[PDB]
Amino acid sequence: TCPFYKKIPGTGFTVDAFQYGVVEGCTAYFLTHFHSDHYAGLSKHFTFPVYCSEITGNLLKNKLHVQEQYIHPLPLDTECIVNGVKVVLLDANHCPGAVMILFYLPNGTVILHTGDFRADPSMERSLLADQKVHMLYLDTTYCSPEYTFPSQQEVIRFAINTAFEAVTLNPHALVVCGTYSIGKEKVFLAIADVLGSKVGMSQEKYKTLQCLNIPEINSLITTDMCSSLVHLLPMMQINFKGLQSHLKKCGGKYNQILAFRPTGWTHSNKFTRIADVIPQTKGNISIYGIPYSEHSSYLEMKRFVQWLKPQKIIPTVNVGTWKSRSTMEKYFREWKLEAGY
Ligand SMILES: CC(=O)Nc1ccccc1O
Ligand code: NI
Repeated sequence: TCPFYKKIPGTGFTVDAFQYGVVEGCTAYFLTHFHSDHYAGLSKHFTFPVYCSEITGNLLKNKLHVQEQYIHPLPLDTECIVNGVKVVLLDANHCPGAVMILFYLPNGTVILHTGDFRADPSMERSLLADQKVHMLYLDTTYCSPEYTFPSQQEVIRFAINTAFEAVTLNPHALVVCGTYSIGKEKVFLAIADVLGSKVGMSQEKYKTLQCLNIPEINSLITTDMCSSLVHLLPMMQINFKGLQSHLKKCGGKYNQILAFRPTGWTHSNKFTRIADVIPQTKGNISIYGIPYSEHSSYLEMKRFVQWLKPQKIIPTVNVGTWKSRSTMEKYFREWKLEAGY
């Protein structure tokens, strides 16, 4: 059965609710982004209207094989009427195609659903600037002050500089980057750009990237592994065994691997700085874990919410334990009381 925090009251709408069968009363199913925990249940035999971004629509059609008649793409930053209700989609600063949804209810209530997002000050000058928001459905992934990590720009600077140094010292080094979903494409794109190379990958991953409306994409990626000195592999293969195996397949072209595992937050963030990060090394293989986040830090989340000043907050992540629920509710009260409300 579909939980309360995935339903929008006073409407026939649900958000990211595809794993519960036919939801009684739902006339339109919104999908915030193409990550598996959110699309769970969608498949080629789905027969209800799905509302989403153009990029998400491309992935539904080509990867999940949802029929074209049921896919309803909407432009960003544009007032649209859906089943008699005004809605707006806003960029979520998450993965490609990810959106937040503003719902203008018939009774005068205004609801913002963030989907998954990485809060940014630029959101303070979107269409959010105008009007009051009564209810906020919030991505609370990292809602605790221990969750710190650098800017995406800082992390990419580290990756580019590390890769360029290694390959300039040894022109026979291969660079490998792990992936298991869409998002974080800047990691491999920025490294390949500094090395003067296209990014090589499987047919399956190439298909996925071809759905994302990235400018000049044909100039940046390839299925010809031999032509490329930056390769993408499934995240599960980014370990000494998997990388040794991959090096064997390259036909004596390379004699060293430098690999990157983009993660979210890890406990090594509580001790180390990005500048001081070191790899795990065995022989001619080195692996860097880099903290490239597509979710808000605690401080980014706090700033956004204190600016928006919602009357009510409904968390959408870490909802399963009493301890998590109590901790989040305490921070929301601090933030409110502190802002002067
Ligand atoms: C806690 C709540 O419901 N809302 C709120 C309102 C103003 C500032 C911060 C806040 O968190
Ligand atoms: Ni996500």
